[PDB]
Amino acid sequence: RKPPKGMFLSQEDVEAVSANATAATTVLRQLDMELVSVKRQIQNIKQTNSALKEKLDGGIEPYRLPEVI
Amino acid sequence: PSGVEGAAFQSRLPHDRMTSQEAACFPDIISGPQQTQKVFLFIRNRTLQLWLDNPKIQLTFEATLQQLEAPYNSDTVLVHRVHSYLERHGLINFGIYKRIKPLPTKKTGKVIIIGSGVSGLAAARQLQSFGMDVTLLEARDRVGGRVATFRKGNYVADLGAMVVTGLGGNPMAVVSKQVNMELAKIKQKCPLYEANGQAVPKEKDEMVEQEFNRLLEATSYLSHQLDFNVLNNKPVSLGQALEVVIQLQEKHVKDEQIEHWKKIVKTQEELKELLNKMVNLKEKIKELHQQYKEASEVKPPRDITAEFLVKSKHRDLTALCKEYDELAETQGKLEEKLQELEANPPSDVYLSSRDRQILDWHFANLEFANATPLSTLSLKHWDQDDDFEFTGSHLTVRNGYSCVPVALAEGLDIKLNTAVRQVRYTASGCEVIAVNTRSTSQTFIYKCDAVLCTLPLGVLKQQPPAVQFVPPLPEWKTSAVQRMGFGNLNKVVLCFDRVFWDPSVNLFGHVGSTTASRGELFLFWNLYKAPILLALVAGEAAGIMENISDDVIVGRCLAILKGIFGSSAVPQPKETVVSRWRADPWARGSYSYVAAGSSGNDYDLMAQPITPGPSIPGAPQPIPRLFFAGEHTIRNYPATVHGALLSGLREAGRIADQFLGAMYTL
Repeated sequence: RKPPKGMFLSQEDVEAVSANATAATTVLRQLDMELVSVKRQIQNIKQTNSALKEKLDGGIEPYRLPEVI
Repeated sequence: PSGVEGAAFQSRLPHDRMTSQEAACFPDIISGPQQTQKVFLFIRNRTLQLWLDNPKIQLTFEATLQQLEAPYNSDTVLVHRVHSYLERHGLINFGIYKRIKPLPTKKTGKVIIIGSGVSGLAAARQLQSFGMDVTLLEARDRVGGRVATFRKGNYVADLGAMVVTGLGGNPMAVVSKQVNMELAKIKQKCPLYEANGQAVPKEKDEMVEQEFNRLLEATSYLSHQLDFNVLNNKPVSLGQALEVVIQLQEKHVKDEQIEHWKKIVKTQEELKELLNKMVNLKEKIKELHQQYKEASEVKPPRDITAEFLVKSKHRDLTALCKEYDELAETQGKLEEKLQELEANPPSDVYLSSRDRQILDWHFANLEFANATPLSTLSLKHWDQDDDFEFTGSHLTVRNGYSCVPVALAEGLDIKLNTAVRQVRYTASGCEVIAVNTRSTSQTFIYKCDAVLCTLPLGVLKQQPPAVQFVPPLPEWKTSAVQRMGFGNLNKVVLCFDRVFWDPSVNLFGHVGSTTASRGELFLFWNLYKAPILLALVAGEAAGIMENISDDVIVGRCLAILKGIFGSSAVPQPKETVVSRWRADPWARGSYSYVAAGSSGNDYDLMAQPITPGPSIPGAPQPIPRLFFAGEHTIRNYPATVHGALLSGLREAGRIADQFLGAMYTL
């Protein structure tokens, strides 16, 4: 009834990998590319966040007022 | 399983149920009351027990009746029927035993048996026992066929069959008590050494083997659940299925990597939005402070609007500072949630290069077992015979398997160096044409009532044919022959003058560098009295290595061993033998396999006798004349010695039934 635990095999995926002689290679490369595409997207945001953090340097300390108790 | 139940199990029979074969001979019993069936089963099991208890002597009807107790020993006809039935089908009184009742002096019927391998020899002994005139025609200068032993000095090494796969239910268990056989257990520990010569750690070995088993299990799911058994009008092979499964696991590794990095961007993005809010909020705070500072410049006494301005700006500033502290709290949560994901990546690869090589060793091992590349095995039926496996430990014949056929040959009429060229079968008899292999012009004619053909499947496939059948075999038979697979595997025997390997280790592996060469000298056996190492060539390598000279093959073997045990430790071999089963004109391969596009039904087709048409128009339907035996003709035990042993017993019973008649069926 089921694949071994941890093994993945769907009807949908088998069809994709066996559609033609080089269908598998195509599937795996298109995934290698999606991966690079996401990694560069990460470095990009990391770089942007790093700049935004540099603007908050010092926080809001010099702008705080004592409490009127 | 012990007692009478043990006897059934040891004879491959269900103890509490009658078989299809038994139904055919005892229709009166199987269709009658349950009680009578139970009486029959007990008589059958008990008769089997008496034989199994002492297979060195002929078990006679008289002997049987005397050893049975009441009330079973009261129905003498039923006992006699059961006895003749078992005897006729080779379940008792088969192999080599002391005969009590002498052989009938005058014989009945003439049978020519082509080939004197185990199937031929087993059939011949039976037919002789039943009182028929039997002659075996064997092409080689020896008996045994695919059971071939190398013997020189004290060196003994099997080039063909070598392993007895458990004695549980194995007919070879009976043979081993009759034929002088020195069985030795095969210790299953098998270390593997990578191409560089260094051993594979326990951890890898186990992990890879588990994966190998997981992948086999996976192809089974692919076959029975997704019904992936036909691709582009072509039957799917085990190899193909494994390749698909592996590709899917590689795909899953990449699918997980993607979802992992996508969680990082999603979070990394939430951070961006939060930081933007914080930067804008800091601007507002910066601005409010300035306004508050300016409002605080209007010193008192001041009107209430001025005071309101100071107090008002103060409140707005505090409120905003509270908003900033909350966002800073959220920043620390997201920041750590990222150091968490960054630290917990999913797997990098499904299998590294090293893992793949070790995995290929396991595939090579499977290719050895099935004597064929995985790309040729039927995904649907490659393991069709797994349910019939024997129990107990696997063993090797320490004194060489050939002791079996040599013993089975005792007292038989065997014509060695006689290659059959043509088999003629007609409504009134057969005529076999054979030549002397040492001078082909010398021709022999053998006339008989029936022909038992035990030519290997490899020979039957030869195109153009090595043996001509007249009339040609029908399409139902030839197509079965074309469909079935006929594999190959080879052995390299290395005889040394000293032991440089681990003597407590029966076998060890060599992991190849590439998939292409996985079967090349992948396994080494340490098995006999003498210091001998046996190297295995499997899968795609089997066929290719046949075209390589012995010296180059032996050189590679030595190179591998030197890499493992050290250069100075490995001396030149004193004697070396290399088998080439595919090139052998009398075998043309090693053993059958269930090819993609085939099935167990083809083994049944191989087994069906041929009945010639009448010689005279309008003359009644003849007797069958051409019979077949051999490992490739037994669906439940193909490609083995016991399978060949059984197939002969089967045909002997069918031939005797046809030509001597059956008195136990009435």
